[PDB]
Amino acid sequence: TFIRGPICGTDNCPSRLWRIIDGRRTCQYGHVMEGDVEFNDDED
Amino acid sequence: PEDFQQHEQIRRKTLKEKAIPKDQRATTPYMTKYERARILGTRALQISMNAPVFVDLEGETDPLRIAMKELAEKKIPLVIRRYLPDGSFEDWSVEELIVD
Amino acid sequence: MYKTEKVDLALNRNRGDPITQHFGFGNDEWPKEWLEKLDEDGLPYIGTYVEEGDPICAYFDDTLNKTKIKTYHSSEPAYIEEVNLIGDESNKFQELQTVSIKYRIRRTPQIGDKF
Amino acid sequence: MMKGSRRTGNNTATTLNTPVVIHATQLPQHVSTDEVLQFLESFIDEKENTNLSSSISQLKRIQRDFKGLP
Amino acid sequence: DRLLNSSDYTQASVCRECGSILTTQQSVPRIGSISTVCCRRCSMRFEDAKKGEKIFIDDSQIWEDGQGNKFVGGNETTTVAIPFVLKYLDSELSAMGIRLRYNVEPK
Amino acid sequence: ISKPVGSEITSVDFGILTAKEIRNLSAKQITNPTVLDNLGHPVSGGLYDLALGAFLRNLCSTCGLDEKFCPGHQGHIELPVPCYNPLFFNQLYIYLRASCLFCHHFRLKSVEVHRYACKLRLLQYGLIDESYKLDEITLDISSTLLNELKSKRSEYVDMAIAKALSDGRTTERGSFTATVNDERKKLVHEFHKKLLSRGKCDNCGMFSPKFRKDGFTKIFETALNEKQITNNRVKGFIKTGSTYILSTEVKNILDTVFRKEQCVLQYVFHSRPNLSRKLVKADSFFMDVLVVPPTRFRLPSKLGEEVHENSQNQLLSKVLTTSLLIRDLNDDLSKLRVIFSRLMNAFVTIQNDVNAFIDSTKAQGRTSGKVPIPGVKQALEKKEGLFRKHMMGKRVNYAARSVISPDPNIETNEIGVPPVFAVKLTYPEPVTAYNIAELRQAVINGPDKWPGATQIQNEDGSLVSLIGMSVEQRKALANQLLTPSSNVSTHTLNKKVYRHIKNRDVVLMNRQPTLHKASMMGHKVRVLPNEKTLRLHYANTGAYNADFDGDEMNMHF
Amino acid sequence: TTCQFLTKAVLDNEREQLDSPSARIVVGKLNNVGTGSFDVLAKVPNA
Amino acid sequence: NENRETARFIKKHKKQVTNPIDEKNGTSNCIVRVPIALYVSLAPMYLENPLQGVMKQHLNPLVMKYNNKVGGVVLGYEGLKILDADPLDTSEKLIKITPDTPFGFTWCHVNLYVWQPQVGDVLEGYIFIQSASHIGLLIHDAFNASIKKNNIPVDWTFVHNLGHWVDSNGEPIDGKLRFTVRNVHTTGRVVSVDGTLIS
Amino acid sequence: SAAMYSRFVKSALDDLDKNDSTQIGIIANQVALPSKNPERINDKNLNILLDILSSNINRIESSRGTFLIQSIINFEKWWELPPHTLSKYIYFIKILCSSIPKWWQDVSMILVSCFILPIKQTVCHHDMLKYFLRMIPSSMGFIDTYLAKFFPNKNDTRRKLVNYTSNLLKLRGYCSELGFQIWSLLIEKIISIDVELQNELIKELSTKLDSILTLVSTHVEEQVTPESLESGEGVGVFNTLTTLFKTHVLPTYYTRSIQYIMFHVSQQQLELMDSFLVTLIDISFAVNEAAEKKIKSLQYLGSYIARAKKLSRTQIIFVASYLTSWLNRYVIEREEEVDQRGGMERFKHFYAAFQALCYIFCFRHNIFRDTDGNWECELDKFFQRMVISKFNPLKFCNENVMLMFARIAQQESVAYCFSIIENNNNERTRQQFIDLQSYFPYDPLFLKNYKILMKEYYIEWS
Ligand SMILES: [Zn+2]
Ligand SMILES: [Zn+2]
Ligand SMILES: [Zn+2]
Ligand SMILES: [Zn+2]
Repeated sequence: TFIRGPICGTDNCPSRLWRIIDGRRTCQYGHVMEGDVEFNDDED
Repeated sequence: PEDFQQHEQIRRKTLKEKAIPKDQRATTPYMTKYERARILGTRALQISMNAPVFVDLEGETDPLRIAMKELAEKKIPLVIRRYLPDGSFEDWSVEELIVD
Repeated sequence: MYKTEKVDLALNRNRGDPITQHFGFGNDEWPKEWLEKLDEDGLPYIGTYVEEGDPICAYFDDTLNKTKIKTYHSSEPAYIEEVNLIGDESNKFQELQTVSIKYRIRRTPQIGDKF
Repeated sequence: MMKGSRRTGNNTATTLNTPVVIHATQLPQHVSTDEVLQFLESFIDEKENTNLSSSISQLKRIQRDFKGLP
Repeated sequence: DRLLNSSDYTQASVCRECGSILTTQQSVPRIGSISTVCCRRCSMRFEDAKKGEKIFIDDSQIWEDGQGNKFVGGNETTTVAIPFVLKYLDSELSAMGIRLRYNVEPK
Repeated sequence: ISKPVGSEITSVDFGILTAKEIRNLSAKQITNPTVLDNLGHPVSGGLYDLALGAFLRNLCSTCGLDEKFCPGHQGHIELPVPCYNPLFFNQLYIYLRASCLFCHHFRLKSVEVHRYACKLRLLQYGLIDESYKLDEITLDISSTLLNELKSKRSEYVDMAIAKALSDGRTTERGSFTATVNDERKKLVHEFHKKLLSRGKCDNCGMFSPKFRKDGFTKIFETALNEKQITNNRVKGFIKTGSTYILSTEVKNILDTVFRKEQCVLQYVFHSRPNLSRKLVKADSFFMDVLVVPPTRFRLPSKLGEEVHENSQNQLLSKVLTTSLLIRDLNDDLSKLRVIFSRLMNAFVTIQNDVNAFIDSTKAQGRTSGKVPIPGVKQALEKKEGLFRKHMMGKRVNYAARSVISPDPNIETNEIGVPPVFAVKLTYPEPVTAYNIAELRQAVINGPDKWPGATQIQNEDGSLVSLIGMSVEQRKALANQLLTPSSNVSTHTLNKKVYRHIKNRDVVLMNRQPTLHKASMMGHKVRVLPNEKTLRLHYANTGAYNADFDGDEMNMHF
Repeated sequence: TTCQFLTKAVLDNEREQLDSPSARIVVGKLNNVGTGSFDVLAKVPNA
Repeated sequence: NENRETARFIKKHKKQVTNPIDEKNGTSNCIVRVPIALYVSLAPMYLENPLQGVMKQHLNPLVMKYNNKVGGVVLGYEGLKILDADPLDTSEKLIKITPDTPFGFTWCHVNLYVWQPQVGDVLEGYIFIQSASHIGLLIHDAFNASIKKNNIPVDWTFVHNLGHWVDSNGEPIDGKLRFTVRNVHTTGRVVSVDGTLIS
Repeated sequence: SAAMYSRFVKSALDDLDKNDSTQIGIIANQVALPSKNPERINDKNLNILLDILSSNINRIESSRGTFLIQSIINFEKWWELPPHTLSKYIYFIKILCSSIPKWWQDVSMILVSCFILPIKQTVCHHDMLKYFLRMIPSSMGFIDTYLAKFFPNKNDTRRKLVNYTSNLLKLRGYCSELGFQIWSLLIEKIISIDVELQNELIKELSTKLDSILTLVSTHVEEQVTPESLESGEGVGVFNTLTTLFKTHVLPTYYTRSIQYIMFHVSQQQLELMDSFLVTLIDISFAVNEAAEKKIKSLQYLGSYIARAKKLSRTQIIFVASYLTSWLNRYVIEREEEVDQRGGMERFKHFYAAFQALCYIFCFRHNIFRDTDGNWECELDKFFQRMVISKFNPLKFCNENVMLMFARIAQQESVAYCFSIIENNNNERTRQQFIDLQSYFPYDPLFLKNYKILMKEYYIEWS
């Protein structure tokens, strides 16, 4: 379920991600990735 | 060093201007239902952060119900800053008002 | 209730685009429990309880060498009623790039359901 | 990310770390050896009656610098 | 609660001379230095250092970016609490060519 | 509340940035309009540079940080032509239509301008009556005597303010009242009528014909009628119809006008008194260099299996391609007719793209392209846009909506809450010695049983969740609450275990047509098991005016 | 007509004092009506 | 035009009060007193004892770090003076709570003692050790100093081993040494000091 | 390679007046090889190369000069150099304090990361500390805080934990001015393992508490000695533990196995205990204290007295000179609010300490005899008076603590409240009064290994 992508902070390891609450993505242990932007758009 | 001297002299004199002392104060001697709100917020907002509690709380976990146990005994150490729209103010303690 | 869903690879495919990705799994992989929702052609068993987060079809491409399944894009406990393996028009012979899949959402009268 | 997130602890400056405005109200005036060593006799007597255990020792070395020998 | 504390509660940094929010910046430090906060339009580069008999610096305004340019200027910031959309409007007011020279009162 | 805020903002100023300080703040100008090529690359010197914040999970150039911590930055664009800001073509055209193109002044008088100059000096303080009595104190047009009239009006005004500053009436900051502001719009609007209509000049007999505009691009010096050509030279002794004027020649007119008639325009623009004495010049009307928004405020949208390009990069590169072409066409007329007709058309597609960067209802363009691609004025003018859309109408966290229902077994100051709501909404409850009997049982339960908690918070600000744990770690960390930190900054700040919503929290409620404010009240939460909808009492529904046809009422914890 | 006023307000050099509720929200300031018209100050017992 | 705007910069960095060469020791005078004004953030838990809360949270981490406002390493303080917000000296003064926090901020006068290094100074402190291209020192048993061969004359060679110094008298050099201070560089957290020898 | 490689790097020394940095990134990168690689530097080219480094820094130092200094400081296993070049390699790190007063940051990164390695591996770092922390006062901040940044992971083995504690305990005996934080980081992060075992009451965690905390109790036993109490600072270690026991371990709930570190030290002589329990009188009997922060200390005091062997028999009467004298104060003052309409829920402070006095009586019975058949201040008459009063303590004491108050008062004829024990079926929020009448802070310990250090100083059953 995890993707090929970036490494981030929280000092676990060189890590991977997947979205849980659709835009405040976390690491393995539920640590909040500080400041995502989550581009979207509404239709009509 | 020298221009903060021309900055605290001006400000605290200007702060000394718009004070209205205990003999000249002529606003209401009541607690005007928003004062009762913001006291019971910010007094309860302090007690959440381990501020000293001047009442014998007996099994209460809510900071709000604890702060409504100090207001019932006139214990809350706050001073209300009632502004007037010129800029002036009158300073009012919790002890000298009447909670409705 | 019912609702059907188009599963189109040819919506991305251009005219002279070769037939790139194909329903079913592939190799250089083994993610399990997709075999518990899907059948060997990468199309699910009819009557299998799906949710959100669950695989709905396995299309293994050949430009990335990995089965990138798509997922039931709703939040209600559904099933699969019937699957239809849809052919193509301008030819007679190429593999399918269009599936239709029919869902069975059950809806008892819960509280709030208007009379 | 890995280097950018721990810079919140590099500065680590809340309002419980730093004062907000730092304005010297007056001019700098020099203090002599008889005044510093009397300041260091007065103030270091006060903080010995918690943390600051590291910087007390650092000022004891300056204290012994004006009364003793390394 | 419902327009700052639970929509876009943001603590940005404001330069207390030029009055901006965007043009403040965490300094990219020297490899043993500490990342401080330095502004942009109060910051002029080190090249403007014409000529007491010298113009020596007491290691105060000297900061560099990731590009490496020595700038002299841009200190004296603080922490405010704004909605983030104010920061977005300030860019969109800059797009028109209109600044927002703020005032920040502890001085 | 454990992340406190120090200093704070109280007032906003306005005014226009210089040509100089856009460069002092940002020397990262952009020349490449082609934003992305093969391998999707953000080119340095293009609109999606890393010098304007980080982008595509990179590190920023100038911030030195990732795409998640850089704000982005600003970047100028060298415009070799004076593209005026289209929100200021109203003003400069009116200041042009009185500025005499021969005598390097207005057409007006020395003292007629000075009256409105001196009266706005009185209307920037808390005094209106002296602005009228200034018109009263007056006295064969001999300017040798009338310098005493110049020596008389403002000399009173030198002391009328000094009389007023002697009182507590006004300070040198001034006084700005609506009744002061009402009469300020009566000088200036009348000042902007007689300047707009003058026959000749006064300090000479020479003058200009009527400037005629178009839809906010062109300025013409029209054909003077044959009575008035002679009237410049019968006094001045002792080309075709609608000759085009361009913003360089317009800036040539606006040099000795804002320089010489500075004292009037020091008070016309600055409504408050001037604690800055910066001179007024036409460079604030024109946009000499543009700016570029941050990368975070400029990325293309995406939907479905697609990506959709931003508005403000299509019409930012189209500036720069014209900036490319107006740089390319430099050497052609520099090394030698119709070459000027090739040249003058380059001052329209650079005019229509500062017009399209800001407006879109003020641009000619080509066709009507289904509500065409906006500028930035159009990002701010509707019910949608920004102010009503996301400044007045900010969407909120910690909030739900449901279908109301009758329930007569709850109190009239209450609401019934399902366990679906009761395991999502959290309250950041700090820890003490009196709540520790409950917050320890909150971490034992977790977000499975209702009297519980979702995630906790140490003294650093870490949102250590409680999802992956179980009864081993959940019993362990509850006694990891009263263990103070040896980090010296964090010895006051106690821990905030985000519990669920309890039987004692009070929650707003909201019908969607809120006409009377009593559609927005507060309720003690009673969490009802075995349910999936809100539960309301009949006492409430006479106040909210919401019958039980199943209305979506919001809810705010 | 947002930018119509924003035309004139920058022509005004308007030092906006942020005292209306349709301006204290713009900067997110505490609104001056009700529980925000008056400050609340703590009297500490010691010097 | 650009002659009176430069005075905004010349008056900006240049400290006023010099280090005069006092008591003919060779050392100038660098320990200097200045009073300041903070802007504290008093804790809610230090409401009962508000003098202990201002000092512990903002003054105990203030000593023995270089301070970019005074331009000196803060040696020590004494004498907190919390102001008041009621312009009525006495005990029950009153401070102003921030509207969103329980943290109430106020003004304090307090008195500092710092260390003042400048250019053109000459100081004396013990040498710890040395090398054939640099010589490191200690000042007041708190303050480093380093003298390198680009500050040292040519004929001063080096006896080689710990290898000691050889001057023009041919002697390993003593502890206390007179030296002229070059530009101070505060790159590390430890305050680094550069110095010269020639006049 | 004898003197060829000296002039080879003397040409790389020439990069101040030549400025090319050609040979900089070869040998320092060749010494940037890992430690188990047989391609790297020998000991013969270790000498004269670093004599160019020790005697010269001006002809290197730049932003380019960082490179040949990084790879030499970060040389892992740097005590595996020959002792005729350990004199030389330290002589480069000696002057590293004196070259630029910034690079002492970088060695202290590695000094505390080698605290994981034992004394038998890394004995040389202790000589570097005392010979240079006297030199540098203005660095003690990140000295004190890198025991938290280089702190070992919570799920380590014993090899990263039994030797990290050994670098902390040996060091304060020769670094006696860094301060309070040194002792505290144990008591702070003993509880990270303590609470993770009584919820498990697999065996990785127990030997972290058995044999690694054994070093904690052994070293503090060696800090209390009959000369550090007379002229040294054996009371100073008692000071820094007295001001620490009140902070991190007493307010935390259900906390066994850790308070023995306080319990093992202050049991020796008359001096430490007559300043630790009179401090506890200021804790567990003060009006100014929180009335809900006093039930546990009156329960903690109750099980200290009846589980400690080296206290005098005249010192146990000192408890009953004040705890029973505390019941000479409730008898006058507050025996008069019961006829006022109010239950006994307000007196959960009063039955907190009254349990502890009966907790002594259930254990200490054969101590206070005389030859003349009496008891100390009429022990067989005090528990008769305070039970038959109008408070009915038989219901508000636990059944198990009254099962044991009854059999003892039947054999020696102390109390005869047996027919009133029977009269509680027709006589009888609540959870905070049953657990603290059963939580005992000095339980017989599940750990079999720590009781080696505490066989005598902890009392058995009988
Ligand atoms: Zn980590
Ligand atoms: Zn700025
Ligand atoms: Zn940047
Ligand atoms: Zn004229």
